[PDB]
Amino acid sequence: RHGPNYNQLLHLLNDLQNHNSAWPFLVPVNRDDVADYYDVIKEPMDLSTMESKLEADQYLTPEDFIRDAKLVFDNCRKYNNESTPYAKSANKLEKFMWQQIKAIPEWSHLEP
Repeated sequence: RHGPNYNQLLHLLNDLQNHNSAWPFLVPVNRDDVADYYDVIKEPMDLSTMESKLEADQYLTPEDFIRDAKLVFDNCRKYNNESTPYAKSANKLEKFMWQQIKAIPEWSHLEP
């Protein structure tokens, strides 16, 4: 049923969700708690939404998956100031994501 990249993409998403820096990114921001978030961030993304999209076969290539992961990290660095804790968390999680990708032989063509 799923395409050839599904197992490694689920492995990567599992790695992301289990990383110690991932907590701020596990679920969508709640507008009831952060009133201006969806005025600032036009294309929101989070790891639970990525999980649902992966299940629905929206990621055919690692490139499709990485584009959504980049939204997670870039949105966080747009909303939060440089050098603040959440910007640092986004930097740490993105760096970890790329360490994991570089370890997958079939994904050697990919680069940040």
